[PDB]
Amino acid sequence: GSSGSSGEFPAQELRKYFKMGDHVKVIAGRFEGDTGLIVRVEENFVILFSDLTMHELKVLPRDLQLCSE
Repeated sequence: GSSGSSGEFPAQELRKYFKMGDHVKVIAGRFEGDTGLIVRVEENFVILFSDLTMHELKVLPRDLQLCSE
């Protein structure tokens, strides 16, 4: 295919559970006010890739919140 945003995703699974590929924001924690995408998830915390610092932020799912959901 050519350059674009919409991809062959015939499966639209909308789940609150922060999953990889989904965007999440930071409401609390040491990064309150930061947002990014989910690159890694763990039973303890969730690692999201920041778009500002271009790094990997480690925060708990209790201080994060999805954007699309």
